[PDB]
Amino acid sequence: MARWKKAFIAVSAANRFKKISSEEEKRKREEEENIFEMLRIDEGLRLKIYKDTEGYYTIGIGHLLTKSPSLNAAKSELDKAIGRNCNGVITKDEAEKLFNQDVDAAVRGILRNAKLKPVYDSLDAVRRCALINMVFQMGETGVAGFTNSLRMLQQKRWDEAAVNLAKSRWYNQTPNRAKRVITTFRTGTWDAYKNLGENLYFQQLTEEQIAEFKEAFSLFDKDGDGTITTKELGTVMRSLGQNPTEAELQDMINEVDADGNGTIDFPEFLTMMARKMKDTDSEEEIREAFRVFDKDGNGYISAAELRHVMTNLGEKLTDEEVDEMIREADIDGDGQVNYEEFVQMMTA
Ligand SMILES: [Ca+2]
Ligand SMILES: [Ca+2]
Ligand SMILES: [Ca+2]
Ligand SMILES: [Ca+2]
Ligand SMILES: [Ca+2]
Ligand SMILES: [Cl-]
Ligand SMILES: [Cl-]
Repeated sequence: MARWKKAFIAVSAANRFKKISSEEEKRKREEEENIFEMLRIDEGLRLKIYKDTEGYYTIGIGHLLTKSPSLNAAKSELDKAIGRNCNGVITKDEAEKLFNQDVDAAVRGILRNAKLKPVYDSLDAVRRCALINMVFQMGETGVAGFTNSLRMLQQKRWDEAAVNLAKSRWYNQTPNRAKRVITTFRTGTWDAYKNLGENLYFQQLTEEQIAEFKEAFSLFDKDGDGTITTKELGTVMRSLGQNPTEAELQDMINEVDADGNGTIDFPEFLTMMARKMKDTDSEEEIREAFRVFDKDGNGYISAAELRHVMTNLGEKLTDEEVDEMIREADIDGDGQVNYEEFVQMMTA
């Protein structure tokens, strides 16, 4: 009995980890798309290896491959970054992944730089893109030299920062881009990029129930240290056919990690399982879980489909114990578990 419910809870918990962060991930995807369109306007998106202004081999949205004057060296760095034999050509989606990686690295570099981190932190989401844009162009050290303008940006003196930014060699050497970047700092809007791009862009519980939740928790907490880490959550999500990024996994953890200590303990897991979910019925969660068990969607959980879920979850069971679980849930005797039989098993 416990075996069905422990698996059901774990499967439902996986679904809740995802659902609870889904609005934050929509926001982050939209922000990433915005800065992608921004830098694509300013640096282009090239699918073939090319030479930048300094003569270095680059690809995608200004992704520097090597400073060696060797095309072979460039192709080898490209193949390593992408994970396939590209012969100097990539796809749009590959360039987007490269770009997302360069954005994350730019942010990491910004936050390691004592001159840049306070300004960046103080900026709103659109203005942070302007600062990242400058880092793409000239590097952290170059941007950190803008000492007076950075202070004005930190202090929200938008019009004066804009005046001062325009008095730089940066602006003289590349004024069309600097104008757009400066407008972005000054207004906190995408006005300098919208019209380019034809305006398509930039828009209380029983002892037995507790025991079952603990059992489900242990399928995540595989080392038994009493906590679920980002890495333990990723291991479960992947065995169930998801492929979240590290950042998504970190957001799922953070949203449930009420005491802020970086991992999810059993009390935070219970709280998560008690939460009111947005637009989802209770039948919605049983239906959702049933579809995980019924891999081929024919409306019947077979012994081999159950076998897989149990293996994917790490609920270690013999083939005979899995057959026993089907028989226990089987009411009509066809040797499979249909939806109503599933409902019955979970509601008891
Ligand atoms: Ca300055
Ligand atoms: Ca653990
Ligand atoms: Ca915690
Ligand atoms: Ca099936
Ligand atoms: Ca049946
Ligand atoms: Cl701001
Ligand atoms: Cl001043």
